[PDB]
Amino acid sequence: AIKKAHIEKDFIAFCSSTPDNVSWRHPTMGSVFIGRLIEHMQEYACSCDVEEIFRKVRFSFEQPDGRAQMPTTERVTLTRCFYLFPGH
Amino acid sequence: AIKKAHIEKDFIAFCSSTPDNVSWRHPTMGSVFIGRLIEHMQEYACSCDVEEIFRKVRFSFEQPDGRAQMPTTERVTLTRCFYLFPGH
Amino acid sequence: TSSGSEGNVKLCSLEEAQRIWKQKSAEIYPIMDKSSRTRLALIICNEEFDSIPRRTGAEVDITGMTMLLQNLGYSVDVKKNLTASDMTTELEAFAHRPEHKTSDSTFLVFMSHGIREGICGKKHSEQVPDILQLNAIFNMLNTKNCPSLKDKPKVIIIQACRGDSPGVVWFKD
Amino acid sequence: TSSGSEGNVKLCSLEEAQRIWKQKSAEIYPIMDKSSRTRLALIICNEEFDSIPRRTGAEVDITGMTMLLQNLGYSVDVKKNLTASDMTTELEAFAHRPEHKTSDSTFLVFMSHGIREGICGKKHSEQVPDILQLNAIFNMLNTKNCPSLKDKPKVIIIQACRGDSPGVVWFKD
Ligand SMILES: *CC(=O)[C@H](CC(=O)O)NC(=O)[C@@H](CCCCNS(=O)(=O)c1ccc(O)c(C(=O)O)c1)c1ccccc1
Ligand SMILES: *CC(=O)[C@H](CC(=O)O)NC(=O)[C@@H](CCCCNS(=O)(=O)c1ccc(O)c(C(=O)O)c1)c1ccccc1
Repeated sequence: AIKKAHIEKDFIAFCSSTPDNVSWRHPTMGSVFIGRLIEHMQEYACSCDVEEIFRKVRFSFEQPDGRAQMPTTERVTLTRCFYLFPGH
Repeated sequence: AIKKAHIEKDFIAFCSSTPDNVSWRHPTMGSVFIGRLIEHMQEYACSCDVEEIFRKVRFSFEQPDGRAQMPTTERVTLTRCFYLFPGH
Repeated sequence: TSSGSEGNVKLCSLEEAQRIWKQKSAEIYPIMDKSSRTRLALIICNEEFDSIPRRTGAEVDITGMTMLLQNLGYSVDVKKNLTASDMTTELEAFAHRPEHKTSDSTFLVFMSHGIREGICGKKHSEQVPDILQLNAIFNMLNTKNCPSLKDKPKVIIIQACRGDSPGVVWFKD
Repeated sequence: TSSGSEGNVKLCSLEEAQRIWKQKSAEIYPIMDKSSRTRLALIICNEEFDSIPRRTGAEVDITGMTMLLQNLGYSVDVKKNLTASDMTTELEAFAHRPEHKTSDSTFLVFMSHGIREGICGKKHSEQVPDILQLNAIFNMLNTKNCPSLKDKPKVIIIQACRGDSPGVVWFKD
C-alpha cells in the first residue's frame, strides 16, 4: 500500500547574514561565520541540538563591530531535536 | 555618542505551511495551525521557549492525513531563548 | 483556575522560573516588570474578500488568538479586512506606538488567504494582485523602522496558504 | 585527545546521551548504528570566479568544514568552482547517492559570493547572472526529489552575502 508523506520536512538552513546584508571573510583567517560555526559545533555538539547551537552562533555576533553580521536560521521544518551525539 | 546595532535581530516568524503549499481551515472549528498553536502555547509557555513550542506544534503535524500541512519557522534572528514566563 | 488574567495558559511557578534561569545562563530575553510594562500585540485578519471565498471560521481564530495573547500579557489590537496598503499603514502605525518603549516583546498575527509571494489583501484577484510580502513585515518592524523594539523578540505568526500544492508525496511501506 | 576520528569535537559521554534521552522524550531524531551507517555531506565552495573578486581564504573554510563534518561522522564530498547549472547537477547527483538510504542525516555546505536572490556561480556577472536560489536547494533535497532522506534532518549551511548593505543602524546611548 501507499502512504502520504510531507513533501518538505526535517530541514534547517543556516545563513551567514540577514537578507539584504553582507557576510565577512578574512584572506588568511577565513570566513568568520564558518569559523564561529566550527568552534561552537566542537564545543556544543555533545550537549546541544543543532538549532540550539545555531542560536549560540547568532549570540556570538550580537555585539556589532566594524564588520557586523547576523547569521539567520531559515525555513525550519525540524520536528524533533537534532543531536549529533559525537562519539556515537 | 552613537553606537551600531544590527538592523535585523530578535525576529521569529512561524508560518502555517511550507512554501508552495496549502494551509487548512474549518468553517466552525477555525484554522488548525492557529488552534494547535494556542493549545501548545497554553500547555508549554510555562516550561518551553517559543522556538521549542513552535517545534512541538510542527511535531503535532508530523503524521499526514487528508488535510496535511507542515508549519515552518522562518528567518530566525533570536539570539536568546524567549520564555513567556506566564504569571510573571 | 482559568478565572485569572492568564485564563487557560498554564502558569510558570517561581521555582520553575528559577530552574529555567539556572539551566540556561544569560541566554534568555529579559522580561520587564509586570506592574509597569506595556506589552502590545497586533492581529490582522482578513475574512471578507472582494473576489476570493469568505474565510468562514476566522472568528474562532480571532477569538482564540486575542484571548491567548491577552493571557500572555499583551494588549491586543485587532484589525479586519484590509488591503495590502492598509496592512502596511497599520504596521507602520504599530511600529510607532510609544508603548513598545516600555515593552519587552511583541506578537504580530496575520490571517488571510495567501499565495507563494505573500499574504492576500481584501481586494486580491489574479488580474490585480493585492499582496503583502513577509519581507515587508520584517522591514517595518526592524531596528531601522522600529527602534523601540531593538533587542526585543518580535514574533510573527502567519495563517495562510503559500501556494496551490497539497504538500504531500506518496511512498510505499 | 584530538588524535581520534572526532578530532577537536568534544565527545558526548554515555551518561550525557542518556540525560538528553531523559530530558527530552521521543522528540529526538533517531541515530543509526555507527558500525553500519553511511553518513554523507557535500561542500560546494566557489573561490575562483570569471568576473567577481577571488575568495581568498576559502581554503581555510574548506579545511575547517571538511574536518568538522568528518569529525561528526560524515563522508565529505568537496566540489569547487561551479556554475549554478553545475551546482544543480551536483545536488541532483548527491540526492541520488545510495548511502543516504543507510544514513540518518546530511549536511550541505555552500560557500560563494551571494546576492539577495541567491548564491553566485563561478560565471556570475551583473550582465549575465549565474545564481542558485536557496529554494532550489530545498526542492532538490525534499521528499519528492530525495526520498532516501525522508524523515532525516537535512542541514544547509550558506556562507555568502545576501545583498550590499552593511546590516547596521545607529542609535544613541
Ligand atoms: C489557501 C488559503 O490561503 C486559505 C488559508 C486560510 O483561509 O486560512 N486556505 C483555505 O482556504 C483552505 C481551506 C478551505 C476550506 C475548506 N474546509 S472544509 O472543511 O469546509 C472542506 C470543504 C470541502 C472539502 O472537500 C474539504 C476537504 O476535505 O477536502 C473540506 C484550502 C485548502 C486547500 C485548498 C484550497 C483552500
Ligand atoms: C559579498 C559576498 O558574497 C562575500 C561572501 C564571501 O566571500 O564569503 N563577501 C565578501 O566578499 C566580503 C569580504 C571582502 C574581503 C575583505 N576582507 S579584508 O580583511 O581583506 C578587508 C580589506 C579591506 C577593507 O577595507 C576591509 C574592511 O575592514 O573594511 C577588510 C565583503 C564584505 C563587505 C563588502 C563587500 C565584500
